[PDB]
Amino acid sequence: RTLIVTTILEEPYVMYRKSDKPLYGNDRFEGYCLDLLKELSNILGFLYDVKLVPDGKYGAQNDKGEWNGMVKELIDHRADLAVAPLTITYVREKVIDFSKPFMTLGISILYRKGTPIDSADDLAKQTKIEYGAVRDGSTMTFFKKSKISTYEKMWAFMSSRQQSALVKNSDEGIQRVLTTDYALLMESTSIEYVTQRNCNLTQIGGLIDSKGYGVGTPIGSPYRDKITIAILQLQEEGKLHMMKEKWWR
Amino acid sequence: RTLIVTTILEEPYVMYRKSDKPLYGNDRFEGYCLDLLKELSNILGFLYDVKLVPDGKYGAQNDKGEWNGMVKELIDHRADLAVAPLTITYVREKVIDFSKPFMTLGISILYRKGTPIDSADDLAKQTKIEYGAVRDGSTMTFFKKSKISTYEKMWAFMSSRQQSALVKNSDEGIQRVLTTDYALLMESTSIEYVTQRNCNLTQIGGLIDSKGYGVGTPIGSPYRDKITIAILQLQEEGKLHMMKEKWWR
Ligand SMILES: O=C(Nn1c(=O)c(=O)[nH]c2cc(C(F)(F)F)c(-n3ccnc3)cc21)c1ccccc1
Ligand SMILES: O=C(Nn1c(=O)c(=O)[nH]c2cc(C(F)(F)F)c(-n3ccnc3)cc21)c1ccccc1
Ligand SMILES: [Cl-]
Ligand SMILES: [Cl-]
Ligand SMILES: [Cl-]
Ligand SMILES: [Cl-]
Repeated sequence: RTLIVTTILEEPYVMYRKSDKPLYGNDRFEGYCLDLLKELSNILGFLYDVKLVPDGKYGAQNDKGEWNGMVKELIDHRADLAVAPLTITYVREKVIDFSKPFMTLGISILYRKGTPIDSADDLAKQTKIEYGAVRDGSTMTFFKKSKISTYEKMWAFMSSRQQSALVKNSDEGIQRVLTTDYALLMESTSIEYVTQRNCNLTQIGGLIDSKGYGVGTPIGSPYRDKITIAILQLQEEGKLHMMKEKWWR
Repeated sequence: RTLIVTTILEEPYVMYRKSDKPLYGNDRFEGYCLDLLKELSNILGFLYDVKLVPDGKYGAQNDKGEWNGMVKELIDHRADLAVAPLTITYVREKVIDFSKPFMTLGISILYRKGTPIDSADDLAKQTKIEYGAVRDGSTMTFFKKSKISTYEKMWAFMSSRQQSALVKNSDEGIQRVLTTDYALLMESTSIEYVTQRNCNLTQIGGLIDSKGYGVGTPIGSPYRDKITIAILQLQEEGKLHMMKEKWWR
């Protein structure tokens, strides 16, 4: 009766709820994805038990093609739904089902307000403002693997000089953006979380490498179609915009 | 054997191929969506016959809930696939199947280069630069129906003064952007088509009202899952970026 929902700690999607005493059950967690799960549970009518993915991974394959993370939990039917910022990808779609994306995003540019900079075309042709991405992240992985000429060029730059233009994590990247003449390339959702808290920062340009976060289910699940419908229903009603503004403002 | 593909004339997705003699068959058409259909046909292995939607409509319901356009062709099994910029929506998803989006887009701002303007927040609080959208378009329909406070405010403005801030079509809107102090709100894809041909113009800010174009199929079609996989395959390989750059540059 009670569906098992696998998820992953990820701000502001899933966070431990702050409390003065140890909490139990789903009340331990809060965030955008917990609110989304509550709406889904009230549209389709189901009880749910949230369980963090034991290895804290989204889901990738090792050298032998063995899966891990939330994808493996669905593949092995240890979870009925994955309600998380789980990216819809070619390799994953072949082993699990995805709903239509509840959130769409891409690579954009975090930078200061009031600067001539205005696009990815402009950053690629100057060498004064140091620009890069989080080392070993999805954004960096995109630029490194890209066959698109212009993105190969931006990768050559940010990976030059011992890769000094890169940063270890988003936080260190953020602090580098505020403290020095540095422009960060990362997810538009993450940037939007930054611009709301650092009013001296903005988003420059549009999106590269579009993608979406969807709810994952085991292949053959009856909930895939149901959840897709509910997500689009919520989107049409503006409720997803409400949820996002709540946890990002 | 030969699948029937319903589509719709829409630049640069589907266009009549220019010729000095009358053309026949699929060679009459060209564009992004024809190239996408050719890739799909070579990944999944099928023959196709392109047929323009007889009423030239994407697909909406009349007062009695009766469907038209490409959706009706799929509902009535007069077409096997709809390969077109067909928007994934709640009402449509209930009567047809959609693949994962082959292109994602939203509302953005077309405007001049080198201006203090930098976001939808900035346009909403000034009354000097006249800004609006194409009358009776999806962008206008979004602002008019929105319950989000800030978008209600921008709608009140652009629909004030006998709605003078609005334009009849995109072309007239474009020419208004080049000739006067005017900022246009419309689809990010359409704006991207503009910035490539009017180098004195740029895209301001991010996306509002995210959505995606998907391939439509009749409910219960075996091609939905196949096409989703193929689209993601093409996306991962960078080929969709190649196709878009071809027809937009
Ligand atoms: O784990 C990887 N990526 N990844 C997924 O695969 C996924 O499904 N959802 C993800 C959601 C988020 C976010 F938090 F933004 F919601 C972030 N992320 C974390 C910090 N900046 C962004 C990363 C995701 C990964 C790591 C290294 C190289 C390639 C991929
Ligand atoms: O027909 C309507 N919308 N609409 C769809 O419903 C659809 O599925 N695909 C669409 C694709 C395009 C584009 F060309 F951009 F690819 C455009 N469009 C045309 C000009 N500017 C944008 C409009 C689409 C419509 C008309 C009035 C009010 C509400 C909706
Ligand atoms: Cl295991
Ligand atoms: Cl990712
Ligand atoms: Cl009919
Ligand atoms: Cl639309």
